[PDB]
Amino acid sequence: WKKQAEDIKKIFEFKETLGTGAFSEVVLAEEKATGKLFAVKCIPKKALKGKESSIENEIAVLRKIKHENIVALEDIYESPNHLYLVMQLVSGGELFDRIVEKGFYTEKDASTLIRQVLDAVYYLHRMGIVHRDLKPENLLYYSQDEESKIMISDFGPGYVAPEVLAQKPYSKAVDCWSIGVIAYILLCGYPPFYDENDSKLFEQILKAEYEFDSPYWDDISDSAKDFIRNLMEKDPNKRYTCEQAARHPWIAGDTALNKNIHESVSAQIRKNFA
Ligand SMILES: Nc1nc2[nH]ccc2c2ccccc12
Repeated sequence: WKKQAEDIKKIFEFKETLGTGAFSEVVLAEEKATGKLFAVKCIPKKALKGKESSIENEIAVLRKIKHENIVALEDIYESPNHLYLVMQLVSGGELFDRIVEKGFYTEKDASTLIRQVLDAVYYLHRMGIVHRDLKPENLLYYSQDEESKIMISDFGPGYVAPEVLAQKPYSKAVDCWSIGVIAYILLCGYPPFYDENDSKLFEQILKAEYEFDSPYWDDISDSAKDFIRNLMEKDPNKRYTCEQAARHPWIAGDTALNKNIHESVSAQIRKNFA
């Protein structure tokens, strides 16, 4: 299942970096033999010592499975000192860019986005993967198309579950928390937790102290607010799972509203982000 290469540059031409890490980089790559473009995660095997066999095991499982809302693992190359995960390149744009660019945006749009995330994350959970890093930057649109699906582009402070911050043992529930936070931002354009002093901010998250403040939340449905409250629940045992969230009427039913909330959400995204 793994292809072997003396040197990865015999296969690909590496252009821009798409993403970095202490010991991992995702690069835009052209397959020299075909012209086709991919996102290639470059991993030093030295960074895997003590886990190489087990990581390779897991990658071998995931290579055979494509989820609609997760970038596909197209191929694995192994060179003498590196592993290369050849991934589907996504061209559709970043999540917030499209929302600010759209001229029309409703709760039903936000609900459609979260439903996709729930589906992807449920699958990852079944496979034994806790993402731990779900945030808007890891969500990319497949195409520039109007009807484009959203995709998780990559998997292994303000988005992290209280039980983590409290240095406590944690589970797949941490992802359901993050999804709640993303849904919060999708409905108002600002993060639910933020402060100057990290001591304030850490405590706000620990205590799950947030509000649906006016005027931003005034035209948002009770159903959406309830949805978010069930995911941004301090107690991971009471917190909705992905499966429970996907059954909530705001997702599964018809309670998501049809009101154009673009003007306020986009103004807040512009003002709250770089
Ligand atoms: N356009 C992109 N496609 C990608 N497919 C898999 C990862 C990834 C990626 C990672 C960082 C930045 C951009 C992209």
